[PDB]
Amino acid sequence: NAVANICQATNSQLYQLVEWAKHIPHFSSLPIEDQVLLLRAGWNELLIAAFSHRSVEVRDGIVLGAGITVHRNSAHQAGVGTIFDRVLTELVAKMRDMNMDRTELGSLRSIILFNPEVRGLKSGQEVELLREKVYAALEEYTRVTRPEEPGRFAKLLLRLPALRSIGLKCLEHLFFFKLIGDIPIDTFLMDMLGS
Amino acid sequence: VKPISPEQEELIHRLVYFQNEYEQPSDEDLKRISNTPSEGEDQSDLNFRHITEITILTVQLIVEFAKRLPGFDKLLREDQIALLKACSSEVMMLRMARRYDVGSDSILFANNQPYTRDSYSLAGMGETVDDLLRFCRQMYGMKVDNAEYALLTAIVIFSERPSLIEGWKVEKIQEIYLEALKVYVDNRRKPASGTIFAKLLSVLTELRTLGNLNSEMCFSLKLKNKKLPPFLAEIWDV
Ligand SMILES: CC(C)CC[C@@H](O)[C@](C)(O)[C@H]1CC[C@@]2(O)C3=CC(=O)[C@@H]4C[C@@H](O)[C@@H](O)C[C@]4(C)[C@H]3CC[C@]12C
Ligand SMILES: CCN1C(=O)C=CC1=O
Repeated sequence: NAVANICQATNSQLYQLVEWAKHIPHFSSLPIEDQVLLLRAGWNELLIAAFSHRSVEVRDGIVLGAGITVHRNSAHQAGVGTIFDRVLTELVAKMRDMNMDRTELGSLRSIILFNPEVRGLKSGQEVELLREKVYAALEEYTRVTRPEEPGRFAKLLLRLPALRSIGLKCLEHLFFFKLIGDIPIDTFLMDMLGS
Repeated sequence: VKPISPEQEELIHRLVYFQNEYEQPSDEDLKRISNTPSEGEDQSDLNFRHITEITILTVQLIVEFAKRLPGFDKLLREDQIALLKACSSEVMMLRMARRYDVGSDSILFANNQPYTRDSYSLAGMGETVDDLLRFCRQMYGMKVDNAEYALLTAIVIFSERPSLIEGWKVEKIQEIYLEALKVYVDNRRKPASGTIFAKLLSVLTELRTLGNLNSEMCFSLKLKNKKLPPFLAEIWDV
C-alpha cells in the first residue's frame, strides 16, 4: 500500500529471480554471457509468471511480495498498471482454474529461461538440449500426477504464448528502474550470477 | 503409441484439403497486380506494391481457410471477427514459412518471383525481414509437413485473444486440434516423436512476437512516407 514497501518488494523480486535462475540445474555451467542473454530475454515473462502464480490465493489482486498485494486502483503506482487486467484474466484465473502446482510453474519458467532462439548465444545447442529435457520431464510429470486429464501438458504449454504477449506490453525490463544505483542491468546480472 | 481416431483422420484430411485449396491467390488477381504499373515507378515502389497488394489476397485466403474450419461456425460473429483480426498476421507468418527456399535464402511468392532480404530492404521493409527469414529457417529446420502446418494454423486461429465473449468455447475447440496434432505427431514422426509436439507449440509463442513485429511496421512505413493499404491498416488496428 506504501511506495517504499512496494519498491522493496519488486527489488526483492529481481534478486529472487536471479537467485532462482542460478540454481536451475546446468544453467550456471553455461557461459556467463549466455546466462546474461537468456535472463535479459526472459526477464519479464519469468517475473510475471512467478507473481501470477503467487497471486492465485488472493482474489482480484497481484501479490508482489511479503504482505504486499496490489488491487487495480494501486496497480499503476506498483509498476504493473499496464498489464494488470490481462495478468488477472489470462494467467491468475487460469492458474487457479487448472490448479497449476509449483513443479509445473518451475517447468514452464525453465522452458522460458532455456530459449535457444535467443540471438547471440554461444552454447545454443546445449540450451536446446536442456529445454528438451524440461519438455520431456514436464510431460512425464503431468502424465503421472494427473492421468485423468490427457490434455494437461498442452494446456500448460498454452500459457507460454500468453506470457510472451503480456511481457511484450512492456517496453522495459520490469521493476529494474527502482534499483538504487546507476548500475546497468548487464552489470547487475554479471555480478549477481558470478560467485 | 496411441493411434489416430477415424474422426481425427477425417479432420486432418479436411484441414490438408482446405490448406491446399486456399494456398494461392487466383491467377486473375495476380495478373491484375502485375499489370498496373501506375506511372513510371522505380524498383522500390514496385516491390512495395507487390508485397502489400499480394498481402491483401493472402489475408483473404486466410479468412477463406478459417471460415471452413470445423467449429468456426459455432462462434458468435463478434468472436469470429475478433479471432481473425488477432491471428491473421501470425497465420500469415506460417504461410510465409511454407514458401521459404533454403538454397536462395528467400521467400518464393505466388507469382514465382523470389523475394530476398534485399527485395524487402528496397521495398522499405528492412527492419524486420531478418527476423522473418530467421523464423522461416527455424521452421524449415523442424521439417514441418502439411498436416502439421494445417493443424498449427487451426490452433493459432482458435487461440485465446483479448475481447472474446465466449472464450471457453474457443478453448474447447482448440483442445481438439491440439489433441489431433499430438496424435498425428506421435504416429507419423520417426523414429519416435521425442519433444517435437512441445517444440511445435513453441511456434505459437514465437508467433506472438512476430505478430507484434508486424504491427510494429506501419509506424515505420508512415515515417518513410509510405502507406499500408487501408484494408490491412483496419484489420491490424493500425
Ligand atoms: C505489412 C505487410 C504487407 C508485410 C507482411 C510481410 O512482411 C510478409 C509476411 O512478408 C508477406 C508479404 C508477401 C506475403 O504476403 C506473401 C506473398 C505471396 O505471394 C504468397 C501468397 C500466399 O500464397 C501465401 O500463402 C504465401 C505468400 C508467400 C505470402 C506470405 C506472407 C508474405 C510473404
Ligand atoms: C512503464 C509502463 N509499464 C507498466 O505499467 C507495466 C510495465 C511497463 O512497462
